[PDB]
Amino acid sequence: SSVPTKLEVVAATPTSLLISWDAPAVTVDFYLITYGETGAAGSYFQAFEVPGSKSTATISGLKPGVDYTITIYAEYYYEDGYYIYSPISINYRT
Amino acid sequence: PGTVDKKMVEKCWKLMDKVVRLCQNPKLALKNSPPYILDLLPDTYQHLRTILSRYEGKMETLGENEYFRVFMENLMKKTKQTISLFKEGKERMYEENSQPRRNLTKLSLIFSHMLAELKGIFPSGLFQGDTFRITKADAAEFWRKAFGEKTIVPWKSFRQALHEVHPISSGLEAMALKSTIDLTCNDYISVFEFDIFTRLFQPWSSLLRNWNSLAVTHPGYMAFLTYDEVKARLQKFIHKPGSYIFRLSCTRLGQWAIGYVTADGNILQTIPHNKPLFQALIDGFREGFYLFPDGRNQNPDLTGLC
Repeated sequence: SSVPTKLEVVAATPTSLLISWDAPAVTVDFYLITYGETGAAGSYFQAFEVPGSKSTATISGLKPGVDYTITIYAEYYYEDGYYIYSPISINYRT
Repeated sequence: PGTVDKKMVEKCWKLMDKVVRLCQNPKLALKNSPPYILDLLPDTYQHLRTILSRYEGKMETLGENEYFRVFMENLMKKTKQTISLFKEGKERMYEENSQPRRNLTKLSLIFSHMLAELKGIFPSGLFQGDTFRITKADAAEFWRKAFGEKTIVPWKSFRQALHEVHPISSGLEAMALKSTIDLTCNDYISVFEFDIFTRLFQPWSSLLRNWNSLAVTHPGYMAFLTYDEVKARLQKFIHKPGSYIFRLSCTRLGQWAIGYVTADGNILQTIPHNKPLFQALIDGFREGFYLFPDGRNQNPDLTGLC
């Protein structure tokens, strides 16, 4: 059981995707969103960060016909640094 | 929630001071303008002193003040968040548009609100959160009818109580509202935060509706900008007379400010001293000034709030 609990694409374009997730019952300080062609290496993502007060994000620059894997990580600060809950990922063909 | 003594306060000062040294870096070259962190942490520290001198003998009583405990643990938590921001942002902190710099200014805002909330609950250094007088009697009555003497309520409590008076459709709408009221970002609403909010989106009678029309679904709402941020953003639309925006001020909490682009090629700012912001917008729209919210052609309808 991850955080966020559900992730979906709501608008589409050959080069753009609009993604949305739930509002949490836990505290999130920030989300780290990543994307890249599925079955590729990490050198090929491309990540960015969104407040924990947001439920949607826009990804652009994706070449069409390509299978992407998209991950949301949820980060809470502890006395150390930011730590994450389990993550949720979807695979999306533009 | 856990209890504050002097030792933990000294740790808090040393952490703030560490952040201060980090932000004194020449290569940072930090802004003059509020929220100016290198004034906020010194000022927060010194007000904390003024509290300590008042509760000089009465230290055990103060370590139990629920507001004071929540505030000291959040202050701890914020200054830690910031030090760790410098550590992971690293050299990217000396480039101004890097996102780490954005987060640094965001937390600068939070430190600012926190200072105003402390001075608001501890005027002259002595607790007055049980006798805080909410400016709006309609809102004052809600606060005391639901929580009484309390100075600070957990967010889910406040969520439930308010939901019975002004219901909320979704946790989405809830999280946006949370974003707005909880200026201190600790999951607690204070009587200070609540006062401010209930002043921005009065009438009480239609609180959340006013909040949705002016904040959630208005392209002209800017949250906290500075004066020169207002004009710097409207500098993009000199060609478009009547493009307008409105903002919140970190120095004048509970107040609105507006800026628009004139037909003379100027960018001028105004304050609706008398008129709820929706009326000031309505008048100024009919008056031919607030035509284009954020340089956009469709201007939202704020009739139906009357």
